[PDB]
Amino acid sequence: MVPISPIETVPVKLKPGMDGPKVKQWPLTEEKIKALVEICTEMEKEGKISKIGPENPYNTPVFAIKKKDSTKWRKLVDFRELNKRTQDFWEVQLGIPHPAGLKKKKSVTVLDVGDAYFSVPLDEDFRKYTAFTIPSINNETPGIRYQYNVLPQGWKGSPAIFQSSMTKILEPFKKQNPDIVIYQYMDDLYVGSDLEIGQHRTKIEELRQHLLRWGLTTPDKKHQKEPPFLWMGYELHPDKWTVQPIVLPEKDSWTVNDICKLVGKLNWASQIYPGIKVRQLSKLLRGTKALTEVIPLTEEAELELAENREILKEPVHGVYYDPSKDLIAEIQKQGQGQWTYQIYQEPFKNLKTGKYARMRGAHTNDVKQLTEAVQKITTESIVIWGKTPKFKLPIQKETWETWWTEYWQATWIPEWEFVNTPPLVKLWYQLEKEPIVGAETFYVDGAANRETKLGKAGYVTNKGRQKVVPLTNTTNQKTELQAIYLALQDSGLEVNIVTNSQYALGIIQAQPDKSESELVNQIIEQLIKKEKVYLAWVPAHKGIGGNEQVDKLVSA
Amino acid sequence: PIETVPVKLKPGMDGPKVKQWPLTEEKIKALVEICTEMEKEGKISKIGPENPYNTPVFAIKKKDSTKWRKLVDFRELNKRTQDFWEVQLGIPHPAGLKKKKSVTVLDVGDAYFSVPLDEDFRKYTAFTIPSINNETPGIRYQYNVLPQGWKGSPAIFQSSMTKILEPFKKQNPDIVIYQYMDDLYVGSDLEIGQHRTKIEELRQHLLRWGLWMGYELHPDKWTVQPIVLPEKDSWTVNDIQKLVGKLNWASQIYPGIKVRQLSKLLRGTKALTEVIPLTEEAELELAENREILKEPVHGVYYDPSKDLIAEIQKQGQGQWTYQIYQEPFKNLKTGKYARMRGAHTNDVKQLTEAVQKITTESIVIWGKTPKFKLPIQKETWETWWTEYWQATWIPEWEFVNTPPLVKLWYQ
DNA sequence: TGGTCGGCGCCCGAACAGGGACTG
DNA sequence: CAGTCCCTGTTCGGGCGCCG
Ligand SMILES: Nc1ncnc2c1ncn2[C@H]1CC[C@@H](COP(=O)(O)OP(=O)(O)OP(=O)(O)O)O1
Ligand SMILES: OC[C@H]1O[C@@](CO)(O[C@H]2O[C@H](CO)[C@@H](O)[C@H](O)[C@H]2O)[C@@H](O)[C@@H]1O
Ligand SMILES: [Mg+2]
Ligand SMILES: [Mg+2]
Repeated sequence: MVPISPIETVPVKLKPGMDGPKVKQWPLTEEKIKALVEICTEMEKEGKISKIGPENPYNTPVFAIKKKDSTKWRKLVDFRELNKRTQDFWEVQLGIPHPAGLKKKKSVTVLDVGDAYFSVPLDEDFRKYTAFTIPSINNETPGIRYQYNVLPQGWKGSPAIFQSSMTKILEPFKKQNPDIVIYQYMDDLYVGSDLEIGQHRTKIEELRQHLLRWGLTTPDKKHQKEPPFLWMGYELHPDKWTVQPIVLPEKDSWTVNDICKLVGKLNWASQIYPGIKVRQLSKLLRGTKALTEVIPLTEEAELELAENREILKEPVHGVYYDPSKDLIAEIQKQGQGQWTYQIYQEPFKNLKTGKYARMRGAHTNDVKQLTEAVQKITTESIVIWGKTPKFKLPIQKETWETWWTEYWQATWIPEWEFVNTPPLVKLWYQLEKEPIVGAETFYVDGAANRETKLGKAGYVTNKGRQKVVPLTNTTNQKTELQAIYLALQDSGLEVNIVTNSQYALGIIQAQPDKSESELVNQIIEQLIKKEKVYLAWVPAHKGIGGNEQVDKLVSA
Repeated sequence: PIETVPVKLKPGMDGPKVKQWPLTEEKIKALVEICTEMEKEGKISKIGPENPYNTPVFAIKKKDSTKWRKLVDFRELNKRTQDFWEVQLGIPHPAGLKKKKSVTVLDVGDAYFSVPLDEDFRKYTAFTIPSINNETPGIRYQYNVLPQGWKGSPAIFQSSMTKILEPFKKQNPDIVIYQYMDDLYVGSDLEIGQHRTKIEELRQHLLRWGLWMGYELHPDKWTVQPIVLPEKDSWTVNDIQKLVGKLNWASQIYPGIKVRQLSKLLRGTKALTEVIPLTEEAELELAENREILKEPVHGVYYDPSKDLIAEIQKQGQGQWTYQIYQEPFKNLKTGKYARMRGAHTNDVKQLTEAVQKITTESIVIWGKTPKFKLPIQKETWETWWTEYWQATWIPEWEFVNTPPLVKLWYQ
């Protein structure tokens, strides 16, 4: 009985027919070796680590890095080869807690388990596979071989085992204290009660005793008796919260890696700072080779970055969640497929903010993008608060009614009201349901040669108007669009158009207001200027009317 | 202390690994209460992360129920167990169930909790319960008994089920009983009152073997939706062009359709609104066509090996059309639904109701659930569908975006 | 020095799916 | 009647941000 047993362990098999890691250690610099040897020798006295005779034929590299904002060192094991051969787990960490989720509490304590991984026993049979060899100041001294007796850092089963073990320990305390709120994230514990401050500290120490029984130690150094608490990168005050300050690089010359940090910082910032825009800054990253390559900022990404910094200038804060009051999400259109939103309960006191900028589809409109933002906000809300906010949307009720009733896809927005904050979202044009009496009828078609990439686009009309245009470096699809563009260019304010192109009719019937294709944009530009457009489809090669005549012209 | 039938996955197939999706506060509260009682009764027990399999869980309320029902999305597990339930213990399908004037559906899922489950199989029934705002990590469970919604539960319990049924069946030979997953379909030709009474008899019969259900179907009322051609006193060029396009598409289904005499009417290059008188040849060609569309397609018959496919079209004004088939253009049934719940206010609720109704008809007619081609965007459906779901099974679906060039199914 | 693990978010590009139209 | 080519949309893994 050389090593004692503490808390219930988790059986951990290897992947079938596979064996423990063997790989030689790193040429570690002696400066790092000083820190590692001191800490590692200490482990054996506790029982966290054990010596092994060469009967253990396993070697895995080892390294270390300083704990941020501390003198202490972190002991990591590059278990990349052991992970590959270790059984798969199911992660129990399903997301990140958000402060906007928190309800107001009279007394808040944040406490941190010490050596959290090293306090949880590894599986007894699995302990052998940990084996690694320590290094010395010279290559003369061999160094001892060690096997972990507890969860180690760098393995792939460590987080899930710790989180599940921690939850099992906490569950009896939370059953005895139903009215205490414990947010458990890894080893960080947030404890909140409406108990008066003296009574609350009684429960806090009583909880510390409960964790102590299983060998979990909460040092005073990481204890947080007094606000503002530091938790999950936020600063928690009694009635408000905010992100811990974010430093944005000042570089005069920007590389590729530079922009990534910038973008990723601004995404973190946009959860509370309203109106952050990353569109033009991200435009700089598309289709680039080297992470090291230097890139100059366009006057678009520069202007953007300028106002982005100025938004950060003023301090902003979020509030907490009041289950009694409604949740409200308001969305604004920011241009160039960019949308921002605010979730609040009392007007002008935001719980959180955010942006939806994703460009989805080659052809789209503002109504679809607004629907996407509503869905993204809805799921985000269900995670944080477990309910859907009421929506305030910059789209007239009749606009939305016209879109969803006529669209061929099922589409829906949950309970919402119109807010008259411009720019309003609208449909730029409407296709007629019936043919227009007294409007010229344009029969349009186009064809192209797969090999030469040459083609023709043209129309014929009931009044006798005709056109054929030669085109170079095109496709059948592109000439079918071109034919429609020609009819729109050459027609009056009301026009009937008959095509046999399912491709073109499908794009145009969805009422797009923006397109990646410049040709579609020009078609859109023309559709907006018309008073009435009726588009109709007929099957090709059926000997129909004008369609047969124009097909002969463009085929030539 | 009952023997546990061993179960295995289809060869070469690992267990389900499907992330749990976010749940509303009401559903999480319902699940926590349901799972606490199930753990106390030994039906489920908590498990660690060492189990690498997960299946999504959520809660529903059946029509008019008001009481939460736990529902596990076992579709991934069921496909992985697919050979076992159909090949080994599968239930024969009563061709007569669709003919009965009244069919009631009963939730017998609770019975499955009696039997225990193969210890080696329980690792695959794992499900995680999420927490609001991720206050806690996921609380994982696994099943110790036969789970509701798994396709092995009705098969393993079929031996037990028939013995319980057998006294009732002999007492009423005419009545037809079919079992699909958690459901018992009970079809009689009796008058309404006698039928409801006989269901109570089968309820007590289930009660003394260790559940009230009120969902009534009338498969004889069920009708189909023929392709229909407009009747017009006068026809414009646009009308004839629409008609020719519809008939040409229809000719992929009924090969006897002819458009020649109707095409003759659109020889020129004419304005769309110009009125065109019909010739006698076109009137007769249109007449012969309308007759053909009343007829059935030649050689369309159900094939038990092949999967059912369901397609749905949104026609507007609360109207939806569907086709069930196995081969393209060989439609086993075609229908229309109108004035469903959420009509004129909610497409997603209406589409959800439609999927449920279509699946129910397929269970009654063929004992299968179809794979749905849904006219909706993937993200729109996934956000909302669980909010409107009132059934204990879940069909397979995929998402399509077909803009409608011609209104073949509706008018 | 360069180097580990799990979770979530964004934006990217590449690889893959599949539906029509047209070519033999 | 296959086999392409267009064109579109999805998925998945990469980089970064953030949390232990
Ligand atoms: N860079 C990293 N790599 C691998 N695992 C990491 C990690 N950073 C954190 N973890 C894992 C390892 C365990 C946990 C780390 O949390 P603490 O920073 O608080 O270190 P703790 O062990 O608790 O010692 P204490 O500070 O209390 O004295 O998350
Ligand atoms: O809606 C698609 C979503 O399906 C998931 C998650 O539940 O899979 C379930 O639905 C699929 C489509 O019917 C089934 O094929 C699958 O077996 C079932 O688990 C997703 O992984 C998928 O993205
Ligand atoms: Mg700690
Ligand atoms: Mg043509």
